[PDB]
Amino acid sequence: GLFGAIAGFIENGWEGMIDGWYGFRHQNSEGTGQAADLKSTQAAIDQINGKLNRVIEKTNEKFHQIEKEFSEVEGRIQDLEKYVEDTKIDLWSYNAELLVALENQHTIDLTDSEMNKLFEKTRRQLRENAEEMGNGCFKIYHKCDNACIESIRNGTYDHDVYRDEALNNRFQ
Amino acid sequence: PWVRGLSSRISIYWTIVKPGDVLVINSNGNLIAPRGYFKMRTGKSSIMRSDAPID
Ligand SMILES: *[C@@H]1O[C@H](CO)[C@@H](O[C@@H]2O[C@H](CO)[C@@H](O[C@@H]3O[C@H](CO)[C@@H](O)[C@H](O)[C@@H]3O)[C@H](O)[C@H]2NC(C)=O)[C@H](O)[C@H]1NC(C)=O
Ligand SMILES: *[C@@H]1O[C@H](CO)[C@@H](O[C@@H]2O[C@H](CO)[C@@H](O)[C@H](O)[C@H]2NC(C)=O)[C@H](O)[C@H]1NC(C)=O
Repeated sequence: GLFGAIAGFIENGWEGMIDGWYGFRHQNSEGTGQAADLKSTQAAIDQINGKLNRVIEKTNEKFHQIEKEFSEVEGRIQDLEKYVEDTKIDLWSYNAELLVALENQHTIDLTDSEMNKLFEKTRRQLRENAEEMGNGCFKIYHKCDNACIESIRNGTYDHDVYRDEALNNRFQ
Repeated sequence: PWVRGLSSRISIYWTIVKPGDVLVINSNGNLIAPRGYFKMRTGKSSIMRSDAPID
């Protein structure tokens, strides 16, 4: 979309992430695993919720509606009755087809933002100890265990502890 | 044209009487008198032309 993470710099999507909408996949000294990031999978679902809910309540309740089908030819009063309704109809149909088209474009772009948002949340945590490869993947520049991967994902990473370890791997 | 034996017709009219107004019927032939009045509520009631069974 606009932000160009999804269907963009992130090649494609994980058909085998089944506990969330956004997340991480590691390869470290201890092996290979994956986790959903919840906070973001919530805020993306929480707007769509509101949005849907907003689109819905709304139901035309009035008032002794005029006759709409006709069993004679009557010329003018009828000719108007039909054209009043015929016209109304075309309006709502447009009114509708715009809404869905609008909403979606946005639903699509907000879900895109949420990804790029989670990309930049990570980047800032790993202050100096990694570098963006551009396929939505970092290359951390130190040794990091399952306990350190899971420490990144739950907000509690400590750039300074693996700082010195990080810079030697990058530059020398 | 012939319909149920007859080729005569009746033509049906209405008249609303407001509260405080007065009806006065006057004729010298061919009247189909009313017998009284229907009450006139007014609210969300209406009619539809269906053929689907009520359930
Ligand atoms: C003026 O002419 C009209 C016809 O153009 C006459 O109306 C016709 O009246 C005759 C005589 O009663 C009707 O015959 C009937 O036929 C039905 C058929 O189903 C039958 O049930 C009866 O046994 C009866 O014989 C006929 O229906 C009717 N024609 C039309 C087209 O409505 C009328 O009588 C004439 N009036 C005068 C004052 O001359
Ligand atoms: C978030 O998850 C981390 C990563 O596993 C948790 O790490 C524990 O943290 C304490 C010190 O804060 C240590 O005793 C252990 O290294 C970890 N324990 C276990 C069982 O893994 C931690 O619970 C969470 N972070 C914070 C700051 O509470």
